[PDB]
Amino acid sequence: KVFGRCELAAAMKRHGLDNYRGYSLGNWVCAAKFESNFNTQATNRNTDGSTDYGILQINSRWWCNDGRTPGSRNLCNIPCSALLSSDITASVNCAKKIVSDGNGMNAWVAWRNRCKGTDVQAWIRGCRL
Ligand SMILES: [Cl-]
Ligand code: NA
Repeated sequence: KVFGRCELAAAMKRHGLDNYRGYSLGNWVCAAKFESNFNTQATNRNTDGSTDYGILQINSRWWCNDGRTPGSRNLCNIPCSALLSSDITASVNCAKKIVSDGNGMNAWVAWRNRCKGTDVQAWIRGCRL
């Protein structure tokens, strides 16, 4: 599923991301835009053979099991396939674990490079939250 901007904002708010670990909703929407262009079925293979999955491009190196990342971990206790659903629930629950791991939203390189320190409120402008 390819979400619209305000539609993912509404879904992320409905699923408890607004201000999670102190990150306003606009941070999460910005991160999803630049990780996946709001596409829940986004996948990208990393150089090391791990893969990033879903709207927040969660990595099989640490977070989910895909059976093809020798010696990775599965810290969200989910098949990576759970992170490609049209329902953003598994991606949100795993994103809540990641953002708690010590580095906050810096875990998402596109967030650090494209969203961090910007006017992230712009991402929820004109949306009924
Ligand atoms: Cl933080
Ligand atoms: Na893994």
